[PDB]
Amino acid sequence: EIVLTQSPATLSLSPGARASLSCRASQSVNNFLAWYQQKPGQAPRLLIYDASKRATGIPARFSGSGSGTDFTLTISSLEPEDFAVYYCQQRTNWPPLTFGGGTKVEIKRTVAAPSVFIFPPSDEQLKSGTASVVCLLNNFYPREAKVQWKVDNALQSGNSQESVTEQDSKDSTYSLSSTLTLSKADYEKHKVYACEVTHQGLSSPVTKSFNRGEC
Amino acid sequence: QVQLVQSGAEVKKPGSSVKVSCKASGGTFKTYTLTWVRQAPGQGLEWLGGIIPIFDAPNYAPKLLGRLTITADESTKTSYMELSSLRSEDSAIYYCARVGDYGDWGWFDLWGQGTLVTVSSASTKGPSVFPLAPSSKGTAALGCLVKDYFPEPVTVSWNSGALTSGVHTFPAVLQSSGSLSSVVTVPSSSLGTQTYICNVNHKPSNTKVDKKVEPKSCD
Repeated sequence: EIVLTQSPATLSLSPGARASLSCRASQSVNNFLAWYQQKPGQAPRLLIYDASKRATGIPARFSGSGSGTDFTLTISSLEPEDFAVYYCQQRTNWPPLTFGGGTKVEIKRTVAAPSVFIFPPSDEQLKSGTASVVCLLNNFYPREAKVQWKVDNALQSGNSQESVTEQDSKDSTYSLSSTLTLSKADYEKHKVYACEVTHQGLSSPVTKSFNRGEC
Repeated sequence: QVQLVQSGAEVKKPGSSVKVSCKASGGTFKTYTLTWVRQAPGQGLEWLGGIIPIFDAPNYAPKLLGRLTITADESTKTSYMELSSLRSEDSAIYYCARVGDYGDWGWFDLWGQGTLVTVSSASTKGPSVFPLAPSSKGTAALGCLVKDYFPEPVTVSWNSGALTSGVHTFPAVLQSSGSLSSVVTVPSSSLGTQTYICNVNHKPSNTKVDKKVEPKSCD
């Protein structure tokens, strides 16, 4: 079939800067190519059709170009609203009318190290049979961050779930929670519980930890 | 003026069928120009099906394997999307839309509001909220853990709204069976003085758990 490739998947740009977004087609779609914008919480919005034509009511800072196989969406100067996800779509008479995987445009800011907190499971929860251990990384940039859970110095794998906030509107940072869930029986079999955070703003991994049962 | 109104959210067991509707309010266009698209949580858009102008009947995404049907009722300006034999993967937001050059200044671009369809062999359940006590061991962090729930929109407030600065409420995760957490940053000095309380206002289960968070002590 016809495959559309959007590389890079994340563009990190300063407010005000020029944004160039690429779309590559597995075979020639001529000029039958559309661009959409999608902001959080909303249906997508059509920006460009026939590779280079601006859709009605779309501001002049958006423009499309290319034909055949390679395509560019350009935003000549990002406004705050322009930091969202962009998708291309092939518009031929050959279904399916595939979308590319999307490119997210994010604010590029200076590196900011995470603050790390670890929360032991509550006594409330332990009465219920499960132990949740929460590790929090607060207000960091960039988004890439590795948290490795260690239980009595043993690396925990396939055992926790991460979750990440959208880029904050005030200071353009991210926050992340990692949650290790053991059953209460399994929890009481061990003593030292630790999450270990590596990030570009840290010269060395940060480790937060507690011994089960201590204040 | 012209709008596309879609059916409300649906929860469906695996192997069953769902039928989502899309009604065009204004306008005088043909209902069969309506296309369906979907977006799984945190994923891109996927084209489901619709009528390419050179043909007379809908084409569908081949990976669906024939489980999808799109039907237009001209009488009522309603397009129906029916997806049978629901897989876990079909859980997504489903969008009805009219995009293209059909014959009125530029391309038409009109989208429905979306319809969340959730598929799983799970069943509904209200959540209990466990405190995340600030360590007594500057800036302190404290929070509320909201675990083992189903019906999606679990709203969280802090201090009944009087606290908003520094709050982070994380997007939910799905465990191998069955969680959300919310945290807030505070000055260490306010601990004990200012009383922090989180408000989970789970609207489907009729759950109104208002949990207070305090620092944990010894013996």
